[PDB]
Amino acid sequence: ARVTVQDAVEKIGNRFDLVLVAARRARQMQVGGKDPLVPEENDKTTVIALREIEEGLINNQILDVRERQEQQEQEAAELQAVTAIAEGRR
Amino acid sequence: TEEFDAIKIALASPDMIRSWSFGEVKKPETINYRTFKPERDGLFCARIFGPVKDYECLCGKYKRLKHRGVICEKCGVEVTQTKVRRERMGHIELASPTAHIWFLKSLPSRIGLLLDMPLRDIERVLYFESYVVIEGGMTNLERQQILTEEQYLDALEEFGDEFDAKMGAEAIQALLKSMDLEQECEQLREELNETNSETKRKKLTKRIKLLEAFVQSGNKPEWMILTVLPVLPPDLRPLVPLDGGRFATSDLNDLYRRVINRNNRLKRLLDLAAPDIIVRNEKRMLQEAVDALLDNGRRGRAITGSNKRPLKSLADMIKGKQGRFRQNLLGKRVDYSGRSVITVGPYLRLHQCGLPKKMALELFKPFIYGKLELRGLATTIKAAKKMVEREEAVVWDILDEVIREHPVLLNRAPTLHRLGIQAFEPVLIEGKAIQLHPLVCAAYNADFDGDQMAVHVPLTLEAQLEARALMMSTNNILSPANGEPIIVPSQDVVLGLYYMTRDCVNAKGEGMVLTGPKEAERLYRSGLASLHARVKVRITEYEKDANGELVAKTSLKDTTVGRAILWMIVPKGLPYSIVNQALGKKAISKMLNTCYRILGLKPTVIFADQIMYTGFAYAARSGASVGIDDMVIPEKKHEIISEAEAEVAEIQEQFQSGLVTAGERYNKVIDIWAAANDRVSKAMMDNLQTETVINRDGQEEKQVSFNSIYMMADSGARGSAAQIRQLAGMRGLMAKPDGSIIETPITANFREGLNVLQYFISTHGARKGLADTALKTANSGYLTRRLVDVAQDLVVTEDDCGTHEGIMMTPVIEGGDVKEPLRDRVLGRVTAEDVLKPGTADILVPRNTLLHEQWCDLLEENSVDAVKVRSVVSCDTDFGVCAHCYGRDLARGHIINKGEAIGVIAAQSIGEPGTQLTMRSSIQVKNKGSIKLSNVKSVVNSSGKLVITSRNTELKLIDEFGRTKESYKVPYGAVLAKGDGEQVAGGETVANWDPHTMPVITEVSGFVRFTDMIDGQTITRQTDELTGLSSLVVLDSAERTAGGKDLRPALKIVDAQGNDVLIPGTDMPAQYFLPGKAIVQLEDGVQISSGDTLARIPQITGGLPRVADLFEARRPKEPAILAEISGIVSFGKETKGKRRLVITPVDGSDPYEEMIPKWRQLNVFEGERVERGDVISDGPEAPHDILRLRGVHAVTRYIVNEVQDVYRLQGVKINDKHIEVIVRQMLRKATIVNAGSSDFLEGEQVEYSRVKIANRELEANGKVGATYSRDLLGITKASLATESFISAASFQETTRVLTEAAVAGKRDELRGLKENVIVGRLIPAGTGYAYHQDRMRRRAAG
Amino acid sequence: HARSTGSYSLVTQQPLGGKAQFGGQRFGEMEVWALEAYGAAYTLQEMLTVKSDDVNGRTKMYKNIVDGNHQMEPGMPESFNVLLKEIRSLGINIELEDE
RNA sequence: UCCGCGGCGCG
DNA sequence: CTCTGAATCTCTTCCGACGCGCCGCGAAAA
Ligand SMILES: [Mg+2]
Ligand SMILES: [Zn+2]
Ligand SMILES: [Zn+2]
Repeated sequence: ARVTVQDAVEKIGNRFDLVLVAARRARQMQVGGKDPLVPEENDKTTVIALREIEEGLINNQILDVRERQEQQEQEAAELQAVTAIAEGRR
Repeated sequence: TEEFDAIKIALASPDMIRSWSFGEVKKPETINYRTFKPERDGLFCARIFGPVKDYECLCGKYKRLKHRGVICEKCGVEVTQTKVRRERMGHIELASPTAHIWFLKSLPSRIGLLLDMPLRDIERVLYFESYVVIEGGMTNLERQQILTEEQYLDALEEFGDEFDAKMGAEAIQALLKSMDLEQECEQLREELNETNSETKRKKLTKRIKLLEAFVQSGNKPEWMILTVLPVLPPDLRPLVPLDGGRFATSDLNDLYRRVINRNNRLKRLLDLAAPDIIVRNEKRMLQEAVDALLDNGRRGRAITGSNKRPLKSLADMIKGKQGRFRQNLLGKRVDYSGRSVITVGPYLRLHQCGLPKKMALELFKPFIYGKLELRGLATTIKAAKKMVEREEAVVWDILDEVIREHPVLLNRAPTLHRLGIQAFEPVLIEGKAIQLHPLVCAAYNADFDGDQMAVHVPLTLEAQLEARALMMSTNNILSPANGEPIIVPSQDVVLGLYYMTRDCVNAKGEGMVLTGPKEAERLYRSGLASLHARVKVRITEYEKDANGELVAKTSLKDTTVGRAILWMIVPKGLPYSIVNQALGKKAISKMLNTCYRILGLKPTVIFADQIMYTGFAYAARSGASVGIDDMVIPEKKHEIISEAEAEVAEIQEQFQSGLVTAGERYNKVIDIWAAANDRVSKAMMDNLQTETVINRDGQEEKQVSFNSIYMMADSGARGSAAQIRQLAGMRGLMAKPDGSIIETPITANFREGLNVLQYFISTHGARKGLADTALKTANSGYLTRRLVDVAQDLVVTEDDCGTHEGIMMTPVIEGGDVKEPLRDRVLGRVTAEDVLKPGTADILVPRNTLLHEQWCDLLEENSVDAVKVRSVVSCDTDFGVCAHCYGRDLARGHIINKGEAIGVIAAQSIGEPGTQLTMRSSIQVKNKGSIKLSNVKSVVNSSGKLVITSRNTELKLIDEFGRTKESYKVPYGAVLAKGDGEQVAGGETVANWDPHTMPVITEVSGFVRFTDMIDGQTITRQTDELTGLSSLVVLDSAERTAGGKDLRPALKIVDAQGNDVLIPGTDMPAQYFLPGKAIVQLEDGVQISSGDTLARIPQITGGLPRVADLFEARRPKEPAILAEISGIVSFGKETKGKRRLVITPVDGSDPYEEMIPKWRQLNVFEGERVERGDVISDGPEAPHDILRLRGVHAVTRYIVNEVQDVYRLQGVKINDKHIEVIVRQMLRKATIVNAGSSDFLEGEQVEYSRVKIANRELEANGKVGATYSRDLLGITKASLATESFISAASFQETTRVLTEAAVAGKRDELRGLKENVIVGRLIPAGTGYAYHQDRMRRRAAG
Repeated sequence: HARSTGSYSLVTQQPLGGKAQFGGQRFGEMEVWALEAYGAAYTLQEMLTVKSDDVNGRTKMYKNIVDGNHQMEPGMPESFNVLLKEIRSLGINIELEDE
């Protein structure tokens, strides 16, 4: 349960960037089928998206670095697949 | 997707408007009735506006999607979606070119200003009552004169085809085709340089700005006349089907059919080459028909239908509350909404609201479908609809699942303030009424009188996050109007708390000592000790250390067992001393605020919930109730009334004996009745407040009475002193609707029986109050709407602006008391400078620091008097304000965050109290202190007293700490009994004056010799009737003779031998003019002393209209005249009906002259020197005068002072910032005196931001900047002056805004919030702001 | 009364008003300013674009909700297009810029 | 059936 | 004694919360 979010606001500072970053995290949670970084206790995606902010393990910076490592790892996997295909063709 | 940058508006050229059309329409028919199909060439033609059904040809030849984009060969109708019926517009060609109504008639007539013609002759021309002439050859008569018929004839016989004259409609465009605007603009420019008249320059300036706008914008003026008229697509004007195949006609269709009829008739009439009379009448009829089509009703009687209704035009569909803008664009009706009546839910928590099960099902049906598909129970949406209709038991479980954390927005109509919409996390209840948490009922301004409210549900994850973060009732517990908490317990809870904490001197189980509150609970719940018993108990309390650690302490202290019970629910950080009192609403408010300021938000929320529960519980157990025996009537009442009866009887007899007048008797009767009322009220309160009780020893004691009504009123739970006074004592001396007191008192109380005449008198005030309350809402709403629409643009963008100008602040003192302390007025502001310790140069508070509570405590300790703080009125940020100038954010305690729309918040915070408003000789020092005199030039008379020789002199009372507490105005020539800096006590007189006489004074001693003393030309000899004393009466300028009109009677100070006496410090001899109608008792050549006098000169608004006028900057009906330039005052040559006031500057070269109506009593003497902006006469001062004389800071101090005064009289608290921000938006525009190196023109009005940044870049280039003045535009005018034309069009005055924007080709950058909300993209504020900061970064990069 | 999804007015594609015709509530300008003050711009945009006017957007949104995805799909309100056409009928050129 | 206008009350 | 400018008077325009609920009823057009 979450009765108020003021602690998370303190963690992020401005409420608006808080809500934006939490929205991005929850959106990648719902459609990406990602993993919740905190035990969910059968809570909805939105509130656990706030809770991970409450822990402080995630913010805009960590969100950005995670998304960037994911995308360049996908790029590297694609490059490895292309290299394997070329080796098979050669 | 389209991501269009901006919106451009321009005139519709005939060629391009032809391109817009998919074709023309020939017949005035709509559909067939045999088959409901459009006619071959009607207003619904399938060839023209598209198919009647999606992807189906008109003749049915092709009926498959593969035929997309195919125009049927058999019938010629394109096969596509029916959506194009909304897109494709028709057009009509007119047999005669016809002008637009707007540009013709909207004042000022744009075509009229384009030409030099007056509007009247051109309009009578365009309706074909006169010709217009294009010159060729050498007649006496030139071009562009108006020529009637027989003059046209005699000119035709005299001159033939040498010259051209024409009837209106085509002649207007023909002439419009016959000018070059460049030669026109240059010739008018050189005329402007040539001319001297101000009105002439006004006319030519407006003309030149208009035509240069045409030139720059590239639109051709000849386009103003229409040769082609576009027809709106049929889908926007549907022909509504009715029962039996009948139809209801949309209004546009009738007007369009009329125009088609007239046009076709004119075409066939011209084809037959009929004489000119027929064609001219037909074409003028077509002109009026198209006039009605465009803007029906603007000119003449609007065309009407069989229903005698005035038919709607295109123009009427945009303008007005019912128009497209207000009705549709803003306030679109929404899906997923419900509405229901409210019900108190006591068992709820603070943030969860009870929702009817059926409403929850309907609102969340999309989610029920989604989860049912998720669990696979429903294979198809049809199945989902079945089971959701079949209310299978699984559906309810799913419903509980989906709403587990999904908040809903909840609104009560009408929203008055931002606390009017709150989000709750719902729970399901049976029934058909929304359960609401009791606390927020105060915030919603609900009263549970069958009032309805609505519910919406957010859909996106984003919106849910905004709801849970922003709108959740757990947050925003502090109102934005003022920091006071909004969730305040009241009524039953207050009653329960007060009854719980109250003590009784004798009670069961008193005296026993008890270990702790747990055992107190045990004792009372066992019924072994009453709630009011006073006992000694052990308690423990905790406090934050320097590190915030809760250090503990404990001890034994006296406590009522009820208060001991209360101590359970207190949070761990509260000190005990707060609870130790007779709790009331004010105390409880201080309590909750205390725990909010000390502990975190969660402790306060939990504490509020628990106090709610406990208050209700112990109020329930109280059983406090009102009985008929409670309103005890004092026995003294009969006696007091008897005494008053005698007093009035004897007074009436004294009036009948002729000893006193009717008005005097009226006044003293009112006085004695008021005294009687005071006596009886005091006696009744005394009897009620105290009760006789028995102690442990049986001895008589006294205690605060437990009478039900007394405790109800004392606690503040829905009551006050006035009502209890009316319950059992006198009802008072209220007035008639005219305001006159009826002079016959309302005797009995409500427990007694009010007699028929008594009650019928009592009803007048009730009816007046009810009517006023009912009628005020309209004006309050309107004022709010205007304020919001003025302030909608502002949003905090920059963190700081590098500026150091600011606003001086000092506590407001009126009538000898401080109306608002400096603590309040400066709390939450940002320091404008380095605050200095009093008497020292040491820095007390550094610059640019927030004034939170500790800093204000430090300032109070140092007893600082005045301080300078930054204000939004001084902000330098362009197109916005910085955070620091707006200072602290009220609702969150910390500094404001970027992206908060302060303007709308402030507008609503002004508006909300708007409901509460109501629209229908000597000076005593009150306290011990030191006398201070300011703005004074004073002398000491021969009597040893003090006389003032200056205006606007002010008398202050200042403490030893240097803080003023009393302030009064000093009348000119008054007698002052104390020196400067002298100490005085309260209730002490210090100065005296005659209120109804304007005296004169003489600082020097000497023989007064009278000059210009002539009977009938300057003065007259008179003898006082009552005393026989000789006197001279100065005659008026017209009372005297014509020859003596300009003669100036005056006193001259000389020595005993007549040698001139000079003014001290100057070489000028002392001469005092004699004003008209003045009287003097002394005679010529009489010695007087220093500081000596000889002269005999003779001496409301409702609240809501007052604030409306102040914000609108109404010119008062009686304005005070203020001096323009500092110099010696004089009267010029006498004028007719007015006096010629002249100022000769002390060092300026140009004297100044003003006409002032003769009836005005000028405050300043003629023989006086004034400073810039001196007050010449009494009366309210128009704010524009303040702005142009005393600068912006004076205006922004004045407006806030007055508005805060009105609200303070009403008692509603509101922070000065909200007034300041509005005023800042009021000063938008500015005019230019000298353009310097800018491209602007002198006398033009532009944006203050635009001229400021122009000066900035000009001096950055080293070039000459613009010299400007700032003009005070009223809220309506300032709203119409916004750069974005869309916002102005949405506001009001739509026709003029649209016309001006179209004529000028303005480009709207959709900057403001209202325009963006119109467009539908995210507004640039709050959560959206970051997105726009993500956009403007990259669009500039792209 | 509770509306959710239902009939739409033909002229402006907005939902009907009135319980008798199963119409939704009205989110008047007062509520617009109420949201404006709090911020919550996303909620306001959702209100205006999907739940009220944009037919394409509200259809896509309905499909998304049925699918469990809760992503916004903004779009130009049809009422604004109506206004554009109406002004274009007046004999005034109004158009979008930087298209 | 979905359109428009007038009157009445509620908050 | 006449002409022009400045100022007032006269006319015209705009506009007074909002949310519902209820009720009834369209046509010389077909
Ligand atoms: Mg009410
Ligand atoms: Zn066909
Ligand atoms: Zn600033």
